[PDB]
Amino acid sequence: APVKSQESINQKLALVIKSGKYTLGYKSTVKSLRQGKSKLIIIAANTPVLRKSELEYYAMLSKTKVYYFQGGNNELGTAVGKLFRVGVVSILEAGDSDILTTLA
Amino acid sequence: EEGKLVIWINGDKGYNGLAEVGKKFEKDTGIKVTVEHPDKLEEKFPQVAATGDGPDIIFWAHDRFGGYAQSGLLAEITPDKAFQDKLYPFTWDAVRYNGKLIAYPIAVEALSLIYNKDLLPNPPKTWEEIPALDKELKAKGKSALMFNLQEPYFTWPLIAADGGYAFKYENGKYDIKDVGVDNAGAKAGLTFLVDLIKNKHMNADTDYSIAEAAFNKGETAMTINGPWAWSNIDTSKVNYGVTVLPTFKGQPSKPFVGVLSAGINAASPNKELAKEFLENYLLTDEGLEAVNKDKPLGAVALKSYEEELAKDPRIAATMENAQKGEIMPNIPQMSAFWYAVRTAVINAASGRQTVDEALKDAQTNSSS
Ligand SMILES: OC[C@H]1O[C@H](O[C@H]2[C@H](O)[C@@H](O)[C@@H](O[C@H]3[C@H](O)[C@@H](O)[C@@H](O[C@H]4[C@H](O)[C@@H](O)[C@@H](O)O[C@@H]4CO)O[C@@H]3CO)O[C@@H]2CO)[C@H](O)[C@@H](O)[C@@H]1O
Repeated sequence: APVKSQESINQKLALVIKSGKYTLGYKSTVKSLRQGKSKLIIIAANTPVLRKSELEYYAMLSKTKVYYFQGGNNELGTAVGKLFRVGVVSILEAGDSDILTTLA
Repeated sequence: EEGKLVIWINGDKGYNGLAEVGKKFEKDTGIKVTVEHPDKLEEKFPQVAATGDGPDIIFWAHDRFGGYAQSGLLAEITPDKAFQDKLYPFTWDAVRYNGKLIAYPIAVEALSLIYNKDLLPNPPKTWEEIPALDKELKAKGKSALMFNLQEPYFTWPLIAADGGYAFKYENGKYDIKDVGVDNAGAKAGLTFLVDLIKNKHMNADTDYSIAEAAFNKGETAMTINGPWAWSNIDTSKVNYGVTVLPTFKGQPSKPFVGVLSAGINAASPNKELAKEFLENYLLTDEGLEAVNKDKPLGAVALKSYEEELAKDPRIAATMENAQKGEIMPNIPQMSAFWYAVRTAVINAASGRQTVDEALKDAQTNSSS
Protein backbone atom coordinates (compact mmCIF):
# COMPACT_ATOMS: atom_id res chain seq x y z
CA ALA A 1 0.00 0.00 0.00
CA PRO A 2 1.26 3.50 -1.01
CA VAL A 3 1.01 4.44 2.67
CA LYS A 4 4.42 6.07 3.06
CA SER A 5 5.72 9.62 3.33
CA GLN A 6 7.65 11.14 0.46
CA GLU A 7 10.24 11.92 3.13
CA SER A 8 10.37 8.22 4.00
CA ILE A 9 10.60 6.96 0.42
CA ASN A 10 13.39 9.45 -0.29
CA GLN A 11 15.25 8.22 2.78
CA LYS A 12 14.88 4.58 1.81
CA LEU A 13 15.97 5.41 -1.74
CA ALA A 14 18.97 7.44 -0.58
CA LEU A 15 20.06 4.42 1.47
CA VAL A 16 19.88 2.10 -1.55
CA ILE A 17 21.79 4.59 -3.67
CA LYS A 18 24.33 4.89 -0.86
CA SER A 19 24.82 1.21 -0.02
CA GLY A 20 22.95 -0.96 -2.52
CA LYS A 21 22.63 -1.81 -6.20
CA TYR A 22 20.03 -0.28 -8.50
CA THR A 23 19.31 1.00 -12.00
CA LEU A 24 17.68 4.21 -13.23
CA GLY A 25 15.38 4.79 -16.19
CA TYR A 26 13.44 2.69 -18.68
CA LYS A 27 16.29 0.99 -20.53
CA SER A 28 18.31 -0.31 -17.58
CA THR A 29 15.18 -1.24 -15.67
CA VAL A 30 13.55 -3.51 -18.26
CA LYS A 31 16.97 -5.04 -18.72
CA SER A 32 17.04 -5.74 -14.97
CA LEU A 33 13.52 -7.13 -15.29
CA ARG A 34 14.14 -9.33 -18.33
CA GLN A 35 17.22 -10.66 -16.49
CA GLY A 36 15.24 -11.38 -13.34
CA LYS A 37 17.65 -9.30 -11.24
CA SER A 38 15.18 -6.69 -10.02
CA LYS A 39 13.79 -7.25 -6.51
CA LEU A 40 11.44 -4.31 -6.90
CA ILE A 41 10.79 -1.35 -9.18
CA ILE A 42 9.47 2.04 -8.11
CA ILE A 43 7.51 4.14 -10.56
CA ALA A 44 6.97 7.87 -10.24
CA ALA A 45 3.43 7.87 -11.64
CA ASN A 46 3.50 11.60 -12.41
CA THR A 47 6.81 11.83 -14.25
CA PRO A 48 6.39 13.73 -17.60
CA VAL A 49 6.94 11.17 -20.35
CA LEU A 50 6.80 7.68 -18.85
CA ARG A 51 6.40 4.28 -20.50
CA LYS A 52 4.26 3.24 -17.56
CA SER A 53 2.25 0.47 -19.26
CA GLU A 54 5.32 -1.17 -20.76
CA LEU A 55 7.16 -1.05 -17.43
CA GLU A 56 4.14 -2.59 -15.72
CA TYR A 57 3.98 -5.21 -18.47
CA TYR A 58 7.60 -6.18 -17.84
CA ALA A 59 7.14 -6.29 -14.06
CA MET A 60 4.23 -8.65 -14.61
CA LEU A 61 6.08 -11.01 -16.97
CA SER A 62 9.07 -11.02 -14.63
CA LYS A 63 6.89 -11.36 -11.53
CA THR A 64 8.46 -8.27 -9.97
CA LYS A 65 6.66 -6.09 -7.46
CA VAL A 66 6.17 -2.46 -8.25
CA TYR A 67 5.64 0.43 -5.85
CA TYR A 68 4.13 3.70 -6.96
CA PHE A 69 5.37 7.07 -5.72
CA GLN A 70 2.53 9.57 -6.07
CA GLY A 71 4.18 12.93 -5.38
CA GLY A 72 4.87 15.72 -7.87
CA ASN A 73 8.19 17.38 -8.77
CA ASN A 74 7.48 20.01 -6.11
CA GLU A 75 9.28 19.71 -2.74
CA LEU A 76 11.32 16.57 -3.47
CA GLY A 77 14.34 15.18 -1.66
CA THR A 78 17.52 14.17 -3.49
CA ALA A 79 16.74 10.50 -4.10
CA VAL A 80 13.06 11.01 -4.88
CA GLY A 81 14.11 13.87 -7.15
CA LYS A 82 16.17 11.50 -9.26
CA LEU A 83 13.27 9.06 -9.18
CA PHE A 84 10.80 11.62 -10.43
CA ARG A 85 13.32 12.70 -13.04
CA VAL A 86 13.97 9.25 -14.53
CA GLY A 87 10.51 7.82 -13.91
CA VAL A 88 11.73 4.41 -12.75
CA VAL A 89 14.15 2.95 -10.24
CA SER A 90 14.93 -0.76 -10.06
CA ILE A 91 16.33 -2.19 -6.83
CA LEU A 92 18.79 -5.02 -7.47
CA GLU A 93 20.23 -5.12 -3.94
CA ALA A 94 18.77 -3.36 -0.90
CA GLY A 95 22.07 -3.02 0.91
CA ASP A 96 21.51 -1.55 4.36
CA SER A 97 18.04 -0.39 3.33
CA ASP A 98 14.81 -2.03 4.47
CA ILE A 99 13.11 -0.88 1.29
CA LEU A 100 12.47 -4.47 0.23
CA THR A 101 10.65 -5.47 3.42
CA THR A 102 8.73 -2.21 3.71
CA LEU A 103 7.71 -1.54 0.11
CA ALA A 104 7.56 -5.06 -1.31
CA GLU B 1 -2.84 14.12 -17.38
CA GLU B 2 -2.17 17.66 -16.15
CA GLY B 3 -4.60 20.33 -17.35
CA LYS B 4 -7.84 18.37 -16.96
CA LEU B 5 -9.97 16.97 -14.16
CA VAL B 6 -11.51 13.52 -14.27
CA ILE B 7 -14.32 12.90 -11.82
CA TRP B 8 -15.97 9.67 -10.67
CA ILE B 9 -19.44 9.78 -9.14
CA ASN B 10 -22.06 7.09 -8.68
CA GLY B 11 -24.67 6.53 -11.39
CA ASP B 12 -27.61 7.31 -9.12
CA LYS B 13 -26.45 10.88 -8.43
CA GLY B 14 -26.76 14.01 -10.58
CA TYR B 15 -23.70 13.47 -12.75
CA ASN B 16 -25.22 15.51 -15.59
CA GLY B 17 -25.68 18.40 -13.18
CA LEU B 18 -22.12 17.98 -11.99
CA ALA B 19 -21.03 18.05 -15.63
CA GLU B 20 -22.73 21.46 -15.87
CA VAL B 21 -20.57 22.77 -13.04
CA GLY B 22 -17.61 21.26 -14.84
CA LYS B 23 -18.60 22.90 -18.12
CA LYS B 24 -18.66 26.28 -16.37
CA PHE B 25 -15.31 25.58 -14.74
CA GLU B 26 -13.90 24.86 -18.19
CA LYS B 27 -15.13 28.15 -19.66
CA ASP B 28 -13.69 30.15 -16.75
CA THR B 29 -10.31 28.41 -16.58
CA GLY B 30 -9.94 26.51 -19.83
CA ILE B 31 -9.48 23.24 -17.95
CA LYS B 32 -11.55 20.39 -19.34
CA VAL B 33 -13.61 18.46 -16.83
CA THR B 34 -14.89 14.96 -17.51
CA VAL B 35 -17.51 13.22 -15.39
CA GLU B 36 -17.80 9.43 -15.37
CA HIS B 37 -20.10 7.16 -13.38
CA PRO B 38 -18.44 3.74 -13.49
CA ASP B 39 -20.04 0.78 -11.73
CA LYS B 40 -18.53 -0.37 -8.42
CA LEU B 41 -16.45 2.79 -8.59
CA GLU B 42 -15.89 2.55 -4.85
CA GLU B 43 -14.24 -0.85 -5.27
CA LYS B 44 -12.27 0.19 -8.37
CA PHE B 45 -10.86 3.44 -6.97
CA PRO B 46 -8.68 1.67 -4.37
CA GLN B 47 -7.36 -0.64 -7.06
CA VAL B 48 -6.46 1.91 -9.74
CA ALA B 49 -5.44 4.75 -7.40
CA ALA B 50 -2.89 2.44 -5.81
CA THR B 51 -1.18 2.20 -9.21
CA GLY B 52 -0.97 5.86 -10.17
CA ASP B 53 -4.21 5.62 -12.14
CA GLY B 54 -7.76 6.66 -11.34
CA PRO B 55 -9.75 9.92 -11.37
CA ASP B 56 -8.54 13.20 -9.85
CA ILE B 57 -11.70 13.30 -7.75
CA ILE B 58 -13.78 10.46 -6.37
CA PHE B 59 -17.34 10.91 -5.07
CA TRP B 60 -18.96 8.54 -2.60
CA ALA B 61 -20.65 8.41 0.78
CA HIS B 62 -18.18 9.18 3.57
CA ASP B 63 -18.06 5.64 4.98
CA ARG B 64 -15.60 4.47 2.29
CA PHE B 65 -12.94 7.15 2.76
CA GLY B 66 -11.35 5.96 5.99
CA GLY B 67 -10.34 2.89 4.04
CA TYR B 68 -8.93 5.05 1.26
CA ALA B 69 -7.19 7.34 3.74
CA GLN B 70 -5.60 4.42 5.58
CA SER B 71 -4.15 3.15 2.29
CA GLY B 72 -2.79 6.63 1.71
CA LEU B 73 -4.84 7.14 -1.47
CA LEU B 74 -6.30 10.54 -0.60
CA ALA B 75 -4.64 13.94 -0.72
CA GLU B 76 -5.14 15.71 2.58
CA ILE B 77 -7.38 18.71 2.08
CA THR B 78 -6.81 21.89 4.04
CA PRO B 79 -9.43 24.59 3.52
CA ASP B 80 -8.74 27.77 5.44
CA LYS B 81 -11.14 28.54 8.29
CA ALA B 82 -13.13 30.98 6.15
CA PHE B 83 -14.24 28.13 3.89
CA GLN B 84 -14.62 25.55 6.66
CA ASP B 85 -17.13 27.95 8.25
CA LYS B 86 -19.29 27.89 5.11
CA LEU B 87 -20.14 24.21 5.79
CA TYR B 88 -21.66 22.42 8.79
CA PRO B 89 -19.23 20.91 11.35
CA PHE B 90 -21.26 17.67 11.28
CA THR B 91 -20.35 17.14 7.63
CA TRP B 92 -16.65 17.95 8.20
CA ASP B 93 -16.48 15.43 11.02
CA ALA B 94 -17.79 12.79 8.62
CA VAL B 95 -14.74 13.30 6.39
CA ARG B 96 -12.21 13.56 9.19
CA TYR B 97 -9.96 10.52 9.63
CA ASN B 98 -7.13 10.18 12.14
CA GLY B 99 -7.64 13.86 12.83
CA LYS B 100 -7.09 14.84 9.19
CA LEU B 101 -9.73 16.10 6.78
CA ILE B 102 -9.65 13.63 3.91
CA ALA B 103 -12.41 14.89 1.60
CA TYR B 104 -14.93 17.63 0.96
CA PRO B 105 -18.45 17.10 2.42
CA ILE B 106 -21.29 17.79 -0.03
CA ALA B 107 -24.67 16.70 1.34
CA VAL B 108 -26.31 14.65 4.08
CA GLU B 109 -28.42 11.68 3.00
CA ALA B 110 -30.92 9.40 4.72
CA LEU B 111 -33.58 7.06 3.35
CA SER B 112 -37.26 7.96 3.73
CA LEU B 113 -40.61 6.27 3.16
CA ILE B 114 -41.99 7.30 -0.22
CA TYR B 115 -45.68 6.66 -0.90
CA ASN B 116 -48.25 7.04 -3.65
CA LYS B 117 -50.80 9.49 -2.19
CA ASP B 118 -53.57 8.36 -4.53
CA LEU B 119 -53.05 4.73 -3.46
CA LEU B 120 -52.28 5.57 0.17
CA PRO B 121 -53.83 8.83 1.36
CA ASN B 122 -52.37 7.83 4.73
CA PRO B 123 -49.11 5.88 4.88
CA PRO B 124 -48.49 3.30 7.70
CA LYS B 125 -46.74 4.52 10.81
CA THR B 126 -45.52 1.02 11.69
CA TRP B 127 -43.96 -1.85 9.72
CA GLU B 128 -46.39 -4.28 11.32
CA GLU B 129 -49.43 -2.99 9.48
CA ILE B 130 -47.82 -3.50 6.10
CA PRO B 131 -48.93 -7.12 5.54
CA ALA B 132 -52.64 -6.27 5.92
CA LEU B 133 -52.11 -3.24 3.72
CA ASP B 134 -50.58 -5.48 1.08
CA LYS B 135 -53.42 -8.02 1.17
CA GLU B 136 -55.78 -5.13 0.52
CA LEU B 137 -53.75 -3.71 -2.38
CA LYS B 138 -53.22 -7.14 -3.95
CA ALA B 139 -57.01 -7.37 -4.12
CA LYS B 140 -56.83 -4.39 -6.47
CA GLY B 141 -53.84 -5.59 -8.48
CA LYS B 142 -51.33 -3.49 -6.54
CA SER B 143 -48.71 -4.16 -3.86
CA ALA B 144 -47.95 -2.24 -0.67
CA LEU B 145 -44.15 -2.04 -0.66
CA MET B 146 -41.16 -2.55 -2.94
CA PHE B 147 -37.58 -1.48 -2.40
CA ASN B 148 -34.07 -2.72 -3.11
CA LEU B 149 -33.48 -5.96 -1.19
CA GLN B 150 -30.03 -6.51 -2.72
CA GLU B 151 -28.23 -3.74 -0.78
CA PRO B 152 -28.05 -3.85 3.05
CA TYR B 153 -28.22 -0.04 3.08
CA PHE B 154 -31.94 -0.33 2.45
CA THR B 155 -32.77 -3.08 4.89
CA TRP B 156 -30.52 -1.87 7.69
CA PRO B 157 -33.02 0.72 8.96
CA LEU B 158 -35.39 -2.11 9.89
CA ILE B 159 -32.56 -4.26 11.28
CA ALA B 160 -31.32 -1.39 13.41
CA ALA B 161 -34.78 -0.41 14.65
CA ASP B 162 -34.88 -2.85 17.57
CA GLY B 163 -31.15 -3.07 18.24
CA GLY B 164 -28.75 -3.70 15.37
CA TYR B 165 -25.60 -1.59 14.98
CA ALA B 166 -22.23 -1.81 13.20
CA PHE B 167 -19.56 -0.94 15.76
CA LYS B 168 -20.05 0.24 19.32
CA TYR B 169 -19.01 3.89 19.50
CA GLU B 170 -17.27 4.12 22.86
CA ASN B 171 -16.47 7.74 23.78
CA GLY B 172 -15.10 9.19 20.56
CA LYS B 173 -13.97 5.78 19.27
CA TYR B 174 -15.38 2.72 17.48
CA ASP B 175 -14.72 -0.77 18.86
CA ILE B 176 -14.03 -3.05 15.88
CA LYS B 177 -14.44 -5.98 18.26
CA ASP B 178 -17.91 -5.05 19.54
CA VAL B 179 -20.22 -5.59 16.57
CA GLY B 180 -23.99 -5.55 16.92
CA VAL B 181 -25.40 -7.43 13.95
CA ASP B 182 -25.96 -10.59 15.97
CA ASN B 183 -28.08 -9.33 18.87
CA ALA B 184 -31.79 -10.02 19.41
CA GLY B 185 -32.86 -6.65 18.00
CA ALA B 186 -31.18 -7.27 14.66
CA LYS B 187 -32.70 -10.74 14.57
CA ALA B 188 -36.20 -9.41 15.12
CA GLY B 189 -35.82 -6.91 12.31
CA LEU B 190 -34.41 -9.37 9.79
CA THR B 191 -36.95 -11.99 10.77
CA PHE B 192 -39.75 -9.55 10.09
CA LEU B 193 -38.23 -8.93 6.67
CA VAL B 194 -37.81 -12.61 5.90
CA ASP B 195 -41.43 -13.24 6.86
CA LEU B 196 -42.67 -10.51 4.53
CA ILE B 197 -40.95 -12.40 1.73
CA LYS B 198 -42.18 -15.75 3.08
CA ASN B 199 -45.72 -14.47 3.07
CA LYS B 200 -45.33 -13.18 -0.50
CA HIS B 201 -45.60 -9.52 0.53
CA MET B 202 -42.20 -8.96 -1.07
CA ASN B 203 -39.97 -10.86 -3.49
CA ALA B 204 -36.33 -11.55 -2.58
CA ASP B 205 -35.20 -10.80 -6.14
CA THR B 206 -36.41 -7.21 -6.06
CA ASP B 207 -33.52 -4.83 -6.75
CA TYR B 208 -33.25 -1.05 -7.11
CA SER B 209 -34.53 -1.10 -10.71
CA ILE B 210 -37.49 -3.39 -10.14
CA ALA B 211 -38.66 -1.30 -7.17
CA GLU B 212 -38.14 2.11 -8.77
CA ALA B 213 -39.99 1.07 -11.94
CA ALA B 214 -42.95 -0.37 -10.04
CA PHE B 215 -43.35 2.69 -7.87
CA ASN B 216 -42.93 5.21 -10.64
CA LYS B 217 -45.53 3.24 -12.59
CA GLY B 218 -48.04 3.25 -9.74
CA GLU B 219 -47.87 -0.54 -9.30
CA THR B 220 -46.87 -0.47 -5.64
CA ALA B 221 -47.97 1.99 -2.97
CA MET B 222 -44.63 2.56 -1.28
CA THR B 223 -40.89 2.38 -1.72
CA ILE B 224 -37.83 3.30 0.29
CA ASN B 225 -35.16 5.50 -1.21
CA GLY B 226 -33.01 8.60 -0.89
CA PRO B 227 -33.25 12.19 -2.24
CA TRP B 228 -31.66 11.20 -5.58
CA ALA B 229 -34.80 9.22 -6.49
CA TRP B 230 -37.25 12.15 -6.23
CA SER B 231 -36.22 13.43 -9.63
CA ASN B 232 -37.47 10.33 -11.52
CA ILE B 233 -40.69 10.22 -9.54
CA ASP B 234 -41.37 13.84 -10.58
CA THR B 235 -41.12 13.00 -14.27
CA SER B 236 -43.38 9.97 -13.77
CA LYS B 237 -46.21 12.19 -12.58
CA VAL B 238 -47.08 9.88 -9.70
CA ASN B 239 -48.59 11.76 -6.81
CA TYR B 240 -46.06 11.03 -4.08
CA GLY B 241 -45.15 12.01 -0.54
CA VAL B 242 -41.90 11.68 1.41
CA THR B 243 -42.18 10.91 5.11
CA VAL B 244 -40.81 9.17 8.23
CA LEU B 245 -39.89 5.52 7.92
CA PRO B 246 -42.38 3.26 9.68
CA THR B 247 -41.58 2.12 13.22
CA PHE B 248 -40.92 -1.47 14.27
CA LYS B 249 -41.68 -2.71 17.77
CA GLY B 250 -42.71 0.84 18.63
CA GLN B 251 -39.27 2.10 17.69
CA PRO B 252 -37.98 4.29 14.80
CA SER B 253 -36.32 2.70 11.81
CA LYS B 254 -32.65 3.74 12.08
CA PRO B 255 -31.23 4.47 8.64
CA PHE B 256 -27.49 4.87 8.25
CA VAL B 257 -26.72 8.50 7.56
CA GLY B 258 -24.31 9.10 4.70
CA VAL B 259 -22.50 12.26 3.65
CA LEU B 260 -21.75 12.38 -0.07
CA SER B 261 -18.11 13.41 -0.20
CA ALA B 262 -15.46 14.28 -2.77
CA GLY B 263 -11.94 13.05 -2.25
CA ILE B 264 -8.90 14.13 -4.22
CA ASN B 265 -6.68 11.39 -5.60
CA ALA B 266 -3.30 11.52 -3.83
CA ALA B 267 -1.66 10.66 -7.15
CA SER B 268 -3.51 13.41 -8.95
CA PRO B 269 -1.25 15.95 -10.71
CA ASN B 270 -4.06 18.49 -10.45
CA LYS B 271 -4.67 18.73 -6.70
CA GLU B 272 -4.82 22.53 -6.85
CA LEU B 273 -7.26 22.60 -9.76
CA ALA B 274 -9.35 19.98 -7.97
CA LYS B 275 -9.55 22.06 -4.80
CA GLU B 276 -10.38 25.15 -6.84
CA PHE B 277 -13.21 23.23 -8.51
CA LEU B 278 -14.67 21.82 -5.31
CA GLU B 279 -14.34 24.94 -3.15
CA ASN B 280 -15.28 27.71 -5.56
CA TYR B 281 -17.41 25.94 -8.13
CA LEU B 282 -19.22 22.93 -6.68
CA LEU B 283 -19.68 24.04 -3.07
CA THR B 284 -21.38 27.32 -3.96
CA ASP B 285 -25.12 28.06 -4.14
CA GLU B 286 -24.91 27.92 -7.94
CA GLY B 287 -22.93 24.70 -8.06
CA LEU B 288 -25.12 22.72 -5.72
CA GLU B 289 -28.24 23.98 -7.48
CA ALA B 290 -26.94 22.65 -10.79
CA VAL B 291 -26.48 19.20 -9.27
CA ASN B 292 -29.59 19.35 -7.11
CA LYS B 293 -31.78 20.26 -10.11
CA ASP B 294 -30.63 17.00 -11.73
CA LYS B 295 -30.89 14.61 -8.73
CA PRO B 296 -31.63 15.99 -5.25
CA LEU B 297 -28.63 15.96 -2.94
CA GLY B 298 -30.76 16.00 0.17
CA ALA B 299 -29.47 18.31 2.93
CA VAL B 300 -26.40 20.06 1.49
CA ALA B 301 -23.32 20.82 3.58
CA LEU B 302 -23.16 24.46 2.46
CA LYS B 303 -25.00 26.44 5.16
CA SER B 304 -26.24 29.12 2.79
CA TYR B 305 -27.90 26.74 0.33
CA GLU B 306 -29.25 24.25 2.87
CA GLU B 307 -31.08 27.18 4.40
CA GLU B 308 -32.53 28.14 1.05
CA LEU B 309 -33.90 24.59 0.72
CA ALA B 310 -34.72 23.76 4.36
CA LYS B 311 -38.43 24.46 3.78
CA ASP B 312 -38.83 21.63 1.28
CA PRO B 313 -40.96 19.09 3.16
CA ARG B 314 -39.07 16.24 1.41
CA ILE B 315 -35.82 17.50 2.89
CA ALA B 316 -37.55 17.89 6.26
CA ALA B 317 -38.58 14.24 6.10
CA THR B 318 -35.03 13.42 5.03
CA MET B 319 -33.53 15.20 8.01
CA GLU B 320 -36.17 13.70 10.28
CA ASN B 321 -35.17 10.15 9.26
CA ALA B 322 -31.51 11.15 9.44
CA GLN B 323 -31.97 12.50 12.96
CA LYS B 324 -33.48 9.11 13.93
CA GLY B 325 -30.65 7.07 12.40
CA GLU B 326 -26.89 6.93 12.98
CA ILE B 327 -24.10 8.46 10.97
CA MET B 328 -22.06 5.69 9.36
CA PRO B 329 -18.52 5.19 10.71
CA ASN B 330 -15.78 5.89 8.16
CA ILE B 331 -13.18 3.46 9.52
CA PRO B 332 -11.61 0.82 7.20
CA GLN B 333 -13.70 -2.00 8.68
CA MET B 334 -16.97 -0.57 7.32
CA SER B 335 -16.40 -2.31 4.00
CA ALA B 336 -16.13 -5.64 5.77
CA PHE B 337 -19.30 -4.80 7.68
CA TRP B 338 -21.28 -3.96 4.55
CA TYR B 339 -20.07 -7.02 2.66
CA ALA B 340 -20.95 -9.17 5.67
CA VAL B 341 -24.44 -7.75 6.18
CA ARG B 342 -25.12 -7.96 2.44
CA THR B 343 -24.50 -11.72 2.41
CA ALA B 344 -26.56 -12.23 5.55
CA VAL B 345 -29.65 -10.47 4.21
CA ILE B 346 -29.44 -12.04 0.78
CA ASN B 347 -29.06 -15.52 2.30
CA ALA B 348 -31.88 -15.14 4.84
CA ALA B 349 -34.17 -13.68 2.18
CA SER B 350 -33.57 -16.53 -0.27
CA GLY B 351 -33.65 -19.10 2.50
CA ARG B 352 -30.04 -20.17 1.82
CA GLN B 353 -29.66 -19.79 5.61
CA THR B 354 -31.73 -18.96 8.66
CA VAL B 355 -31.84 -15.51 10.23
CA ASP B 356 -29.68 -16.67 13.16
CA GLU B 357 -27.21 -18.53 10.95
CA ALA B 358 -26.88 -15.58 8.56
CA LEU B 359 -26.40 -12.96 11.25
CA LYS B 360 -24.05 -15.28 13.13
CA ASP B 361 -21.67 -15.35 10.17
CA ALA B 362 -22.00 -11.64 9.40
CA GLN B 363 -21.13 -10.95 13.04
CA THR B 364 -17.92 -12.94 12.63
CA ASN B 365 -17.12 -11.65 9.14
CA SER B 366 -17.60 -8.02 10.16
CA SER B 367 -14.97 -8.03 12.91
CA SER B 368 -12.79 -10.19 10.65
O1 LIG C 1 -26.82 1.00 -2.30
C1 LIG C 1 -26.89 2.32 -2.88
C2 LIG C 1 -26.66 3.39 -1.86
O2 LIG C 1 -25.45 3.00 -1.21
C3 LIG C 1 -24.92 3.82 -0.19
O3 LIG C 1 -24.94 3.14 1.11
C4 LIG C 1 -23.86 2.34 0.77
C5 LIG C 1 -22.58 2.80 1.51
O4 LIG C 1 -22.21 4.17 1.50
C6 LIG C 1 -21.40 2.02 0.91
O5 LIG C 1 -20.07 2.26 1.32
C7 LIG C 1 -21.64 0.53 0.71
O6 LIG C 1 -20.95 -0.62 1.19
C8 LIG C 1 -20.91 -1.33 -0.02
C9 LIG C 1 -19.44 -1.16 -0.58
O7 LIG C 1 -19.04 0.18 -0.64
C10 LIG C 1 -19.19 -1.81 -1.95
O8 LIG C 1 -18.02 -2.59 -1.90
C11 LIG C 1 -20.36 -2.61 -2.41
O9 LIG C 1 -19.97 -3.57 -3.39
C12 LIG C 1 -21.00 -4.16 -4.15
C13 LIG C 1 -21.40 -3.25 -5.34
O10 LIG C 1 -22.16 -2.10 -4.82
C14 LIG C 1 -22.27 -3.93 -6.42
O11 LIG C 1 -21.68 -3.69 -7.72
C15 LIG C 1 -22.55 -5.43 -6.28
O12 LIG C 1 -22.35 -6.19 -7.43
O13 LIG C 1 -21.90 -6.05 -5.19
C16 LIG C 1 -20.70 -5.56 -4.59
C17 LIG C 1 -20.34 -6.54 -3.46
O14 LIG C 1 -21.44 -7.25 -2.97
O15 LIG C 1 -21.25 -3.12 -1.44
C18 LIG C 1 -21.17 -2.82 -0.02
C19 LIG C 1 -22.45 -3.42 0.54
O16 LIG C 1 -23.26 -4.09 -0.45
O17 LIG C 1 -22.97 0.13 0.50
C20 LIG C 1 -24.06 0.81 1.08
C21 LIG C 1 -25.23 0.10 0.51
O18 LIG C 1 -25.29 -1.25 0.95
C22 LIG C 1 -25.07 5.33 -0.44
O19 LIG C 1 -24.67 6.03 0.71
C23 LIG C 1 -26.32 5.76 -1.14
O20 LIG C 1 -26.25 7.15 -1.43
C24 LIG C 1 -26.52 4.83 -2.38
O21 LIG C 1 -27.64 5.25 -3.02
